[PDB]
Amino acid sequence: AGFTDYKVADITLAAWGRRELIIAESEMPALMGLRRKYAGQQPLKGAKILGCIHMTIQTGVLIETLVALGAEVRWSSCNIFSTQDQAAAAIAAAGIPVFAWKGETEEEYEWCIEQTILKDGQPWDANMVLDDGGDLTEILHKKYPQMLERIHGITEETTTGVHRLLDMLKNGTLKVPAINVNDSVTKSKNDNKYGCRHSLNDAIKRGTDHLLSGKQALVIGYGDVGKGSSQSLRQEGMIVKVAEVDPICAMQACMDGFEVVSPYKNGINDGTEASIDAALLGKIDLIVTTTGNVNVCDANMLKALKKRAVVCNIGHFDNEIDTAFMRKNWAWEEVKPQVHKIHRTGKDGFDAHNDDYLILLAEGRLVNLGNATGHPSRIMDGSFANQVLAQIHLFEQKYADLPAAEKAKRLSVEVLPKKLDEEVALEMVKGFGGVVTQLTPKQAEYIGVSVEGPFKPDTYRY
Amino acid sequence: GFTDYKVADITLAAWGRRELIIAESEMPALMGLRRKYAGQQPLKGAKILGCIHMTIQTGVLIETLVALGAEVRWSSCNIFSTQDQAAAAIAAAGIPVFAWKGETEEEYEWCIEQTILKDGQPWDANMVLDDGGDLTEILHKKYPQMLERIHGITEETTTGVHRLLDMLKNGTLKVPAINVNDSVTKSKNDNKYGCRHSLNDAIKRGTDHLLSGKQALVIGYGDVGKGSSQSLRQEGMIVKVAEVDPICAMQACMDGFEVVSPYKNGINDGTEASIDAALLGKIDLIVTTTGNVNVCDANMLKALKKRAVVCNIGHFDNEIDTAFMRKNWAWEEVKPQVHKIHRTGKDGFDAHNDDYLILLAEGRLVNLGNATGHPSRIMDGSFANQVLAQIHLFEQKYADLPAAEKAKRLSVEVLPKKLDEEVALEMVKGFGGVVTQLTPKQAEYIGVSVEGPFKPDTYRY
Amino acid sequence: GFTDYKVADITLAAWGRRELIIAESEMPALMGLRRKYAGQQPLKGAKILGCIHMTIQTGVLIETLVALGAEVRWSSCNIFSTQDQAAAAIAAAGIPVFAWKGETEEEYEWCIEQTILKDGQPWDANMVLDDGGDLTEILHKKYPQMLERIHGITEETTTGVHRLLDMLKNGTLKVPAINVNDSVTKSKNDNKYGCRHSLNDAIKRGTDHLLSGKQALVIGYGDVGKGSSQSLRQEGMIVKVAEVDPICAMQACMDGFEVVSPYKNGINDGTEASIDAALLGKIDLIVTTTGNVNVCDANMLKALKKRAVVCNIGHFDNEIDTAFMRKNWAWEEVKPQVHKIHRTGKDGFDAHNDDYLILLAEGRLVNLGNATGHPSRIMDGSFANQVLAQIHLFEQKYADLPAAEKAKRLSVEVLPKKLDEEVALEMVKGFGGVVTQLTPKQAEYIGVSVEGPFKPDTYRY
Amino acid sequence: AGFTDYKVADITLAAWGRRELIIAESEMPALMGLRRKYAGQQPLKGAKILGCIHMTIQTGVLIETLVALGAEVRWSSCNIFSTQDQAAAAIAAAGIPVFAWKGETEEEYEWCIEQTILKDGQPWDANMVLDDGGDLTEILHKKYPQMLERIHGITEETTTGVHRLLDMLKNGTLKVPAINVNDSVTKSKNDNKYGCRHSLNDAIKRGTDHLLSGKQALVIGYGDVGKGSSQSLRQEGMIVKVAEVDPICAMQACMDGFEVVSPYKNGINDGTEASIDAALLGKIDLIVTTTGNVNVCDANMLKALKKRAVVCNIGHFDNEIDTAFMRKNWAWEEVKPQVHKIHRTGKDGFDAHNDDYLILLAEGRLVNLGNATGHPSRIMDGSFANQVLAQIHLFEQKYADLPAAEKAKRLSVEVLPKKLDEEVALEMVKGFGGVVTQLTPKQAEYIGVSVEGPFKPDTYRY
Ligand SMILES: NC(=O)c1ccc[n+]([C@@H]2O[C@H](COP(=O)([O-])OP(=O)(O)OC[C@H]3O[C@@H](n4cnc5c(N)ncnc54)[C@H](O)[C@@H]3O)[C@@H](O)[C@H]2O)c1
Ligand SMILES: NC(=O)c1ccc[n+]([C@@H]2O[C@H](COP(=O)([O-])OP(=O)(O)OC[C@H]3O[C@@H](n4cnc5c(N)ncnc54)[C@H](O)[C@@H]3O)[C@@H](O)[C@H]2O)c1
Ligand SMILES: NC(=O)c1ccc[n+]([C@@H]2O[C@H](COP(=O)([O-])OP(=O)(O)OC[C@H]3O[C@@H](n4cnc5c(N)ncnc54)[C@H](O)[C@@H]3O)[C@@H](O)[C@H]2O)c1
Ligand SMILES: NC(=O)c1ccc[n+]([C@@H]2O[C@H](COP(=O)([O-])OP(=O)(O)OC[C@H]3O[C@@H](n4cnc5c(N)ncnc54)[C@H](O)[C@@H]3O)[C@@H](O)[C@H]2O)c1
Ligand SMILES: Nc1ncnc2[nH]cnc12
Ligand SMILES: Nc1ncnc2[nH]cnc12
Ligand SMILES: [K+]
Ligand SMILES: [K+]
Ligand SMILES: [K+]
Ligand SMILES: [K+]
Repeated sequence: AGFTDYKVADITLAAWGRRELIIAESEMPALMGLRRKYAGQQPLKGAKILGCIHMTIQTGVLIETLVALGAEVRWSSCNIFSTQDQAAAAIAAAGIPVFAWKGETEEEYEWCIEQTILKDGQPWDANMVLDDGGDLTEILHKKYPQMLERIHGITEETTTGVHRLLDMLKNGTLKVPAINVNDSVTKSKNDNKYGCRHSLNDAIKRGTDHLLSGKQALVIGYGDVGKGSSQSLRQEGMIVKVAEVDPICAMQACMDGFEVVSPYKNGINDGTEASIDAALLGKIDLIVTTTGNVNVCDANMLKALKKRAVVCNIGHFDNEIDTAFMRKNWAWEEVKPQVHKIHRTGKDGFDAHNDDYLILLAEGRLVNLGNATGHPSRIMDGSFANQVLAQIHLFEQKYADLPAAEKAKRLSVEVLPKKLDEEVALEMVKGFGGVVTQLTPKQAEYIGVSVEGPFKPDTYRY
Repeated sequence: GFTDYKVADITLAAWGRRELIIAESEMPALMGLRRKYAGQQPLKGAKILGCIHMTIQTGVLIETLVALGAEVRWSSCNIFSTQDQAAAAIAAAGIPVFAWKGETEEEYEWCIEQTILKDGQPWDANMVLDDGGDLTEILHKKYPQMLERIHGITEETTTGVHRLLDMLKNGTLKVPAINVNDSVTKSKNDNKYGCRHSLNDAIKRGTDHLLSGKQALVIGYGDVGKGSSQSLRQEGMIVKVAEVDPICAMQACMDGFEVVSPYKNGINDGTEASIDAALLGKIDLIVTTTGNVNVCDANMLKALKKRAVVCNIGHFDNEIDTAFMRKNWAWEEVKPQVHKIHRTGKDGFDAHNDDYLILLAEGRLVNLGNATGHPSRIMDGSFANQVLAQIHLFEQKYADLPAAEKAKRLSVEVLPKKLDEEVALEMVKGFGGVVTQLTPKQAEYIGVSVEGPFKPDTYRY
Repeated sequence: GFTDYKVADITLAAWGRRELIIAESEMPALMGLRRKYAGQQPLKGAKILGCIHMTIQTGVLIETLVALGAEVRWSSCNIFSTQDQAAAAIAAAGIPVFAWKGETEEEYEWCIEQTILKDGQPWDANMVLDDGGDLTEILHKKYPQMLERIHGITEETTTGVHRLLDMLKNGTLKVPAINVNDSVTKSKNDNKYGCRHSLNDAIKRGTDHLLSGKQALVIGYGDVGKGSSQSLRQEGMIVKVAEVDPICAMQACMDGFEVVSPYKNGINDGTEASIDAALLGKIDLIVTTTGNVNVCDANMLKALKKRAVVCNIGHFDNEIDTAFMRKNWAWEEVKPQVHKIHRTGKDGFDAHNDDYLILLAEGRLVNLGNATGHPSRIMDGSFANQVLAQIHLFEQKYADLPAAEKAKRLSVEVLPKKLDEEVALEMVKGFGGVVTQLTPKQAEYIGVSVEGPFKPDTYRY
Repeated sequence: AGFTDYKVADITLAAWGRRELIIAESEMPALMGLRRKYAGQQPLKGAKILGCIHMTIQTGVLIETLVALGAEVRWSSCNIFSTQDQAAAAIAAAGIPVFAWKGETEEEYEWCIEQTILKDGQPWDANMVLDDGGDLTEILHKKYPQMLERIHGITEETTTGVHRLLDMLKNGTLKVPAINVNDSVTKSKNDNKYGCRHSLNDAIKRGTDHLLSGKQALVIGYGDVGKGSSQSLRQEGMIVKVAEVDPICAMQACMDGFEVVSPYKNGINDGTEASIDAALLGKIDLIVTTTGNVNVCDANMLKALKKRAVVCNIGHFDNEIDTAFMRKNWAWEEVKPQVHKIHRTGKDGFDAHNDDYLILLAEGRLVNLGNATGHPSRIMDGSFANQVLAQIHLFEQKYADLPAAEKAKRLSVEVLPKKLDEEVALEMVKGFGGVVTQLTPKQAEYIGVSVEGPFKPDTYRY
């Protein structure tokens, strides 16, 4: 009845979104089990959550779980291209404030986040934060510090965001405790790796429809994202080469059957065109950045790439690729939304039949979400079940209600306990129809664990 | 006139030396340490008791320790894992070694004793290198006085670490230890990729069975289980995985394996009624990888498909209830370390009976028992860590410290990540890989030194 | 003032052209034919009726035929396979095209007729290019007099070749045909690797389902079934395979798949009792690849696991008993070409019902229906064969022969291996591959010319 | 006792060979199915078969199937390194003439074949031939042409052998008809491909125990043997490159995810050191030849290969590699049997710690049989069921007893009917527990086949 506290592309997409949410719920048994387990107790009654994460169908199931458990929320996306407009519409049609659409400008992106922070032109009385990448966290600390006085905690989704939290902690500028949701095993080693395996080749196919088999790829980075991305491309038949600065991750790449190369001669990046391995890059049909670092696909690399190579980024921020250089020097031809040919023949105009161009996906933004739908529901199930458990834990601790001196001992960045990590994993396994074996009492004693777990020491790397 | 050894055949020494020279070219991290530390002689004065599979790879480790100044006395940590040409060549170099392929249990104990004792009295050892904890246990239980002079233990494998931690928790650990297993250049190299190379290797040498198109069940999905599953799936087996750890089970699913339990609903009640007989009746090959007890039990063995292969790649053979098979069924040796177990009864067998199982290596570590274990280029990473761990604890001189200082240092620790990275770097250069160097701005951006360490200690890789 | 077409939206032409320019750079064999033959205009005077999926790739084929001198009039061979931006770009270039995504059956027939008729009278066509045989059937059945002026037919796909051979068997085929399907650079490229690329693509676009760790059933293991199985296995699915051909089933076993039948003892007696209910109750995804009829039947659909995905990648939708589902179950459209089928009955459904199946493209070709079919660099091979096939038959002028000569010339043949190899070499070069040249001595050693053909006609690759 | 008509390395190995034969019988259901189906009718009663094929355990089961169906045989191996001494001992212990052992010289190889041809110093009354590679066939035509007057046919196992038969037929020199067993689908696309997949990495591990993951391989050829060999290495994690002269096979290698390269610049082999791609070969850790051609790993390639590379051949004959050049110029150091280090520092003497060497396996002979045990029983089941069917067919045809005008009509090289190819496959599939579905009558009519098969036209390539 007259609900207007939202901003989306097209509200008439709600029915479509609701049909896909109903499907996603059946693909998300950990999250839906939390919804059924905690609905009666209402553990988030009184929670007012500021949320900033890609407004996908999967985020929708997260949002409605939080609400089902008693929370009120205000939501935005954490990327200008990652929203699914039918998902945003369905959330708005349910009476939940949401400000998100695919294809936002940077100005519109900032406006959307501020519409969650401000209700009727004044600070909302928020008391919790859910974030993916740290942009909302940064705005609260820099622009709305007084609002953090009443906030009990932050649950942070992704590697880059965790890094920004830890910098604030070391510098003494973090105002509230956080849970690092990224480093649950059912998050980092599920979402970060297997998610990109599913969705990297997905986005490249939808953007270009290029055959990948038999072609040459260079993947920059071999962390969790680089591992899944490399697998995404190798399993399609690409000849994949991997770059790394971390020798242990490079050792893994070698043992996984990849050739380890550097874009720079002897791996020495002195900033000149001369240090580029021109012969290597002139053979590369596809380069993918996965690092969370800055300028790992730089201007000289872009100048040396094989004609018509595809360039994309699947790390959190677009500065992994020197796109600024390309805007300033080369002419952009839009093929379709989030697909651009970049003509290296000059800046003023281009020949429509020019052969010397590069194809950039999503303007260098997260490519799995920009050109496809990101990770699949059954994978995000694990990530968003951790999110819900982390919101419950920090809300229940009530950090904001301690005295100055009690906050001081509680101000940290923590992960969830392994027992809960395992309980999330068990529901995911059951979702596949898997059957976990149960230790006998003598077997539990033999290896020194409790029959119900946890089954590994906190040092275990899986 | 050197005679302080016992091996199968000293005339194999020339063959062993030829393979050691090749293996040196496959082990650049370990050999890089040998060249790096030869001048300093950091192990001069060290007297190391060593108990680890007497392979060609262990041979390269041994000579590196000696080149760095150590004296050693050596035995194998398994009755079937020795390569007799490796043993012969080490003995022919004047290094005390007591090991041969095919030891009895009695002979296995004698071999360890012969390193502990020299000329009838306890050797003046001051260091221990162990794989599985058998030597560590014999020292604590039968020779406690010798631990008064020992500076530490460097332990190779998951099971051995578990035994250390249990001793520490119980106040019975007498000296400090380094957990060599949990270096990333060990656990996530040796344990996983080593078994990937050597599991299917050992099954082929033992049976020459085709694997593509057949059904396997891998019990466990830790590091060894992950690598063993891959060893079989890459050959084209249809692989199912069992686990008690739901996180490891999650990894198996996402890796494309069906996760199942030998027991209905995963509940083992000790009766035949709880066995999933339909599942096991379809399994051509079962591999145990757990470090646990009786994970392929008698009821499972009674239910396996006729002619299935049974093997264990965990450290100890009690993963399989072989004792039950010895008591109730008739064993027919096909050839060394390959037996048909005839389920028709105890007293003799029909040579053309079709109701048998094939057991490899009598349930002992099958990659080392029926083949040669992990390849040189993989063991390179494990044994470089071993050398760095021996240097660190020998230089700490725990045995000489006053009691209060001992109490500060009586623990089980891992090597620093910086050293893990330097090992990995030489491994990568061995493949011809080129690591990229961060620029100052890039190192500042992610908050690391250009030289590393590149990850926090929490990182799981 | 060009109006001789009908497409969804002419304003999509500019986008269509941008994707065509990219496709040209992905199709070197095809574009190579443009350059080699353009000066000689071998298709001058050719008037080609074309019926094949109106994709971007088909657009490059069309413009190659035109660049070599032909006139054409085109329709799609499937109601869902058209890319509307490709048909718009062809129309805007002045070429008669009648095709859009989401045709009805009536509209499908109307579109084909618009190519046969120009200004209400039969077009003066003298060549036919077909994919599935629908246009060929209509000509033989409804416009026989037109075949008196046609020099031949070039047929793209296995199902259409079968229908040509039935006519040749019966003596009702009026003009000769080239079987384009059985070129190696078609069958073992398009049929296999094409579905490998585009099956998991279409399933992801339609459902966004995770595939890793779930159970799939692929009916059939010919070229399409081989590629489809790989499309799913490489994603981490556990794939089971059904076959009626023991040789193809043997290959599935060796490729690492479990071969199963939907029916007990493999006997399909048409009763529920025949269905392996435990098997069907485990299956998350079933894909039909056979070119046969009712290989995913009513009893199988009734037994499928709740929320299973059902799709067909064979040419015709009768592989799946969708008529049963239309008559008995209620259909809920998720989005275009994605329907939930509620097994609770016909009279409505509960929006939160859990007992449903997901059908893609209403049982039509799923790679073209829910995605964009094969990628350009694969269709390069297929369509370079098409072009050469068209020249081959057109230059032979069957229609100008007397009846006695036609009888000797009537046939269904494949292109000579030499042309097959020439196409293949251009495909290899597009990957940057370098083929090695035989020395004279080596050529003589194996009994071939340095220029090929390199294999006898019996070779299977 | 009394029986002395054989020559093997060590007769005391018979009991061990018998045990492995009993195991292999359970791995070979197609072959043991033929044994049980035809034992009663004794279709080979009166046949006297000269056999020349690798004296492995799998060949033992073939030999005893022929005898069980009524034949007498005299047997030798078709390679100096491929015999399993325990299989040879078991056959001799069963009273079957066999002349074979591992590690024959070239002279002993010729002697062994001659011992099958001659019994008691005069030609045996042979009337059938089973061959693998055509050596025995060539000796009969050249040195014992009168014996062919009594012989009803030849069943030839392998690609090279079939090639030699077709050239004799084209020249009018083939004296008896033959069955090309190689080109059954249950042979060529099972044995030649999947057999090398199983046995190539097997042999390299037994010989060197080298890690293969992360290393660079060059496979020369991509026919059936090259396809299986490339997969054998790739599945281990090797970075595999493929060379071919046939562009269709090259196209398959690209689509299968391999980079297609040539050892020669632009693929032009002009016999000069300048034509070698030294940068490419200086990066190769392992080269495998699979072609059935001559000198495809030549002297100039050998000179350019990375130090300590492994060199082996899995084609039928050793002249795929220029071992003669290596014998003439470099010093060979035997590591152990069938494993030699080839020191490129000179011909006379070597430094025991020299680093500039190559590792050659099996002296360039068939490496899977030389350094391991060849194909596994369950694969050879297909090959050898075809051999039994082919022997029965040609023996029952009785070519040597036909009138001249009938002889002329039947003097050819043929394959078995597709119906028998399918029947062999069915028993293989059942051996895995596979279940083949039966067409309904309607379905059979729809695709134009009989419910019983054959299911494909003879043009079908699978
Ligand atoms: N798109 C997605 O769906 C998604 C999902 C999860 C994470 N991410 C983002 O992707 C990025 C990577 O996350 P992660 O979990 O993989 O982090 P990670 O720390 O596990 O891996 C990143 C790797 O990049 C390497 N690297 C850094 N600088 C390099 C350089 N100059 N050249 C080569 N390699 C270099 C590091 O050594 C490290 O191994 C982060 O921004 C993260 O937030 C994206
Ligand atoms: N053969 C070799 O070369 C080799 C090499 C390294 C380690 N190992 C040995 O292999 C064993 C495994 O070592 P790891 O590093 O993989 O240890 P790990 O802890 O990583 O893996 C063992 C796994 O077994 C699982 N498990 C335990 N009981 C089970 C049961 N009843 N059913 C199913 N799964 C069960 C545990 O959950 C765990 O994930 C140890 O004995 C180790 O010493 C052998
Ligand atoms: N969608 C595409 O992109 C595409 C591409 C090429 C061909 N096709 C079509 O796909 C179909 C298959 O083509 P193909 O080249 O693989 O033909 P094919 O003859 O090589 O394979 C079909 C297989 O199905 C098997 N089969 C038949 N009936 C069966 C049954 N009842 N149960 C199980 N298996 C059964 C046959 O044994 C045969 O091996 C044809 O309709 C063809 O036109 C589609
Ligand atoms: N070792 C085994 O167990 C085994 C098994 C079967 C066959 N073989 C033998 O292996 C050989 C290959 O048999 P196949 O069935 O694969 O034959 P094939 O005809 O199918 O393949 C041989 C390939 O080598 C290629 N080739 C020829 N000369 C070349 C050159 N100079 N450079 C690169 N490629 C070149 C050809 O184009 C061809 O594709 C034959 O000698 C055969 O008898 C061995
Ligand atoms: N589908 C998705 N929804 C939300 N966050 C994501 N991150 C990656 N994929 C995602
Ligand atoms: N094991 C084997 N026995 C006989 N011939 C073979 N050819 C290849 N492998 C073989
Ligand atoms: K998604
Ligand atoms: K080894
Ligand atoms: K396409
Ligand atoms: K064998």
